[PDB]
Amino acid sequence: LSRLDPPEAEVQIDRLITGRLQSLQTYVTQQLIRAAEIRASANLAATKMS
Amino acid sequence: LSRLDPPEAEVQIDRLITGRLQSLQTYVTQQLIRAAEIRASANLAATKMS
Repeated sequence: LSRLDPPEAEVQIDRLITGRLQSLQTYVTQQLIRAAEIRASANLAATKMS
Repeated sequence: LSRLDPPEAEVQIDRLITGRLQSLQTYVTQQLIRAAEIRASANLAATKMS
């Protein structure tokens, strides 16, 4: 942004936005995968407690 | 690579790399989905054995 004019900057900005969107998507997806296998253990724990 | 010069080749190479990355992502994601439903059956099997 400092050493390039906006018509030149936006071409790279599109690329950086694409990459960072993709990496957030991957993180959140795997986070939903993990949540389920922890939930099943919490349910077994509550069963053993009861 | 054989019949095109590198400045021309790289434009297609970017496209092929994008497609193949996407297809590996899809395969590994569904593979983690399957693993969980097999794990639950393995746990029920161990319960029945015990």
